Amino acid sequence: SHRVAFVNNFHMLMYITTYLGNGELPEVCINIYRDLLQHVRALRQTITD
Amino acid sequence: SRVVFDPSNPTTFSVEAIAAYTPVALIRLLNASGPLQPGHRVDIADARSIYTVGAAASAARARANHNANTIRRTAMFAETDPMTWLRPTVGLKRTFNPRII
Amino acid sequence: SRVVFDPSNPTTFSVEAIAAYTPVALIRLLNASGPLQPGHRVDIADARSIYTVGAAASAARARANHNANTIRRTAMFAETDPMTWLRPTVGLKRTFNPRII
Repeated sequence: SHRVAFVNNFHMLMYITTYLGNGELPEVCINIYRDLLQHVRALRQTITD
Repeated sequence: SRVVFDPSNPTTFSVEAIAAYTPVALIRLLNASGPLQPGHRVDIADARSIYTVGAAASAARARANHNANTIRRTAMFAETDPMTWLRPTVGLKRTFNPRII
Repeated sequence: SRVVFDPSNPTTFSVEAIAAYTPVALIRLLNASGPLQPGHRVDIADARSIYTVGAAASAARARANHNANTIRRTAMFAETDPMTWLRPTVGLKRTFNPRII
């Protein structure tokens, strides 16, 4: 299942994203994680702007 | 011994000694042949509790022997720097073989 | 009991005794029928039904004789008993080549 999976959990998702970028290169997952983080940051900053 | 009125008695020793699949199959095949009127009024909660505690004890006993082959293990939690003034705290990097066998 | 003139004698007696391949070949090589007047040629539906019943019995007997690698069978429906508080073995049905049994 190349489709996106295991997205309901959110508390562990940020920890996994911030701990999986030390010495590993899981590009397929980190690209989606960074895109989601950027979208969330933009949505949050729209109100504050 | 093997009285169906007290199914919770002849399961603890079987779970403790002879694995768990055989006592599980024996319990499944024995089921509830008799009605609720005979025996005791403990229903099945006590039997379930004794089965769970026996399974937990067996698993702990197995893990005690299984973990005796380890050498060392690191902790991923913070505040685990014996010498903070020497080098900054860093995480565990997986570069070596995950296991020997 | 193997006369092709009357299609009532070689129906089940000569089919369920041994493998049906030889009677089938004999019937195929011995045409279909001859004089239908001196015999029980009426009501061919009953003769066909008894012949098919005998063929099915012979096939079932052959399958049972040759099923030396598959003798244990169970059911597919679950929760058939009140004592279903545990999860039994899952395994798989007869959907693989015979290697272990």
